[PDB]
Amino acid sequence: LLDFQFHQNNDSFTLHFQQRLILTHSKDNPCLWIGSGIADIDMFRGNFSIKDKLQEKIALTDAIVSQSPDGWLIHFSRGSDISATLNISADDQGRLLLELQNDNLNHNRIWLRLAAQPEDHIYGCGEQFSYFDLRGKPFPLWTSEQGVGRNKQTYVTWQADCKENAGGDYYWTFFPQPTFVSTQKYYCHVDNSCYMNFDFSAPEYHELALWEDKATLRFECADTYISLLEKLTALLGRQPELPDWIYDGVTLGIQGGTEVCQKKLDTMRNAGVKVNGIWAQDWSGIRMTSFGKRVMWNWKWNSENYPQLDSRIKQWNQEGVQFLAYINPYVASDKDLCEEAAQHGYLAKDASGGDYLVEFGEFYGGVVDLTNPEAYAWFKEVIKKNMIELGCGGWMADFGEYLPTDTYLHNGVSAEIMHNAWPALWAKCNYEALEETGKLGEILFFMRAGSTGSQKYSTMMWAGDQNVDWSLDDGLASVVPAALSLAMTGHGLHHSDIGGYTTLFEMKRSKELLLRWCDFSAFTPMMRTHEGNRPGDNWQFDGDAETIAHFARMTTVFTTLKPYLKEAVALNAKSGLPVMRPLFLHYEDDAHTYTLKYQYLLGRDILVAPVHEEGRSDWTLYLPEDNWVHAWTGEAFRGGEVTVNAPIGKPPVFYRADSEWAALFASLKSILEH
Ligand SMILES: [Ca+2]
Repeated sequence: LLDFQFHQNNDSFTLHFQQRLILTHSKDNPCLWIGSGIADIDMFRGNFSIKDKLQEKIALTDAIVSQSPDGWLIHFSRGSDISATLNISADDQGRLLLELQNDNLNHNRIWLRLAAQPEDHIYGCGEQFSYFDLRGKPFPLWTSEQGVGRNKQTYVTWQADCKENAGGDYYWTFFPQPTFVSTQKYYCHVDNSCYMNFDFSAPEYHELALWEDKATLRFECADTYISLLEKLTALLGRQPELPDWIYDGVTLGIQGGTEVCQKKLDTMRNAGVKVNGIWAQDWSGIRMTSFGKRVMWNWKWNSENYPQLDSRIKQWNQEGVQFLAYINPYVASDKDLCEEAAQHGYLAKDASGGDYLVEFGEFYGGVVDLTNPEAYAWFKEVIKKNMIELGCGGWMADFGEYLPTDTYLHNGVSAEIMHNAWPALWAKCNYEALEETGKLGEILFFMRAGSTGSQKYSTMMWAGDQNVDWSLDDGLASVVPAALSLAMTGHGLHHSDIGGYTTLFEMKRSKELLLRWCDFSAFTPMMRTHEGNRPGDNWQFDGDAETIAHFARMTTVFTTLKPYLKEAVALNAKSGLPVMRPLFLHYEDDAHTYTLKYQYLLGRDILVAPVHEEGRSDWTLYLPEDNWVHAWTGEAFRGGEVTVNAPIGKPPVFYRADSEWAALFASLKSILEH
């Protein structure tokens, strides 16, 4: 059913869709307000402060129906100079389609309420780092820097705020998305890319605010969450299968040239670490600033830093070791590529008509205009010729979240609209470089920024910048909700920097933190380290023999899991069943599973609850009702809350005794105890 009942007498109605109550509207309780405002934006180098100067907000209490071909058309109004229309219909696959159009452009605000029940939980909205269940809070959806500390009640957040509004808050992300899942077992997806605010705080309704004069929303229902994700991914996209070599060990994050890479590779391999790769973000050079060292933003191998890299890649490849690089969608203004781009009008413009230059702290970057058809093809050629043809097995494809809101773009669309759409456009560029060279399934790139479409075009998500700390909102813990939220928004391939990244204000990565994070990432689809922004302040993967031996232990764990991970990843590609899974995908009747944030299922059969606090010798977690086996002792466990010993190297991990993979999981204890 698509069940729509109007009562013309008092301009009131309801809409059910497959029995779900979606809209209710009366004169005393409207579902639609329109109005106008002026965006008050201060960029803070991507740490956006974005507040409305609200001018009007008007409830449209009058409503008249008429019937169009595909379904119903409601003409909402309030007096004669204030109106909008809502078309209700079903699209080609049977999804409820809502099309809102305000009277005129000057009415650039919309507020739509959807009926809800008090008990409903809400998941998704892209990649969320403080909350997984969203119910109870509002969520602005504006891609930005993710924040350093992210909580106004922690010290580092206060310091970062003092410096460049860089502290952030609970909702800050580089991959927000106007898409969510309800426990009435539907999803809602909004097409628009304007600023939005999705407010899940009221018991009886969700309120969706859009900063635009029009809106399109789509909904679809299903009988299970698994089936709901199959259907969401059919709309948004499915990721490819990962290259077979991802499963063969850890990718070492290393800076300092060819020699330094070779040495550390040998140190780790000789101590029995399983190593599948080298990731070297300084492949293109180093820039010295007052603010510290940086990567040189010109996407061409620097043989003065990385002598004989061309030939050394071949040798590494012949020994089962890929080489991975770094690119982002800006080009340094003092260097070749930005020069070539200005000469062909490949850059975004400013108001004065010049080429837009972004200040990054003692250098500028030009903004490659991905809306310019021929700039897009040119930058794609840069990736082909300077990375793929060089023999790179992959790279970090960084940024996407800081298109400045006063750029002027070739397609003529406001930067206030293109800003949120930038990341998936950047993803597609990368994706098509691979497509056009036959390299899908063979080369792997990974991204932090995302948007609608990243579900198709980004081959892997990375959780971006965590602090080198144990905080909930920006530490090790914050990665879990990030993976689970994305899972619920149709992206099922997710990893993090082993040890975290952000080293500021006296934060330093300890040995303990590196090792705990190693334990976590051994139970995700990819292991990759990062030196951090200040390398010498942090404990590194080769810091001492015990550390090296720990990596040997845990990369053995990870490589043993290979064929199980590979099946999960095939299932992700085939039907949107994500690799890190909220517990309620398989335990739908267990109420306590809907509010978990910091544990997940890896595939169907492994439960993981990573230790996310300093100084722990045990850990408390939840097991749903099943026959569970603790991975390191073989101890049998039933459902319920449990506390287990959890020294480093023996993370809280449990497997299903009835699993067809059970013999592989029992081999972890067996292998490590001989
Ligand atoms: Ca952060």
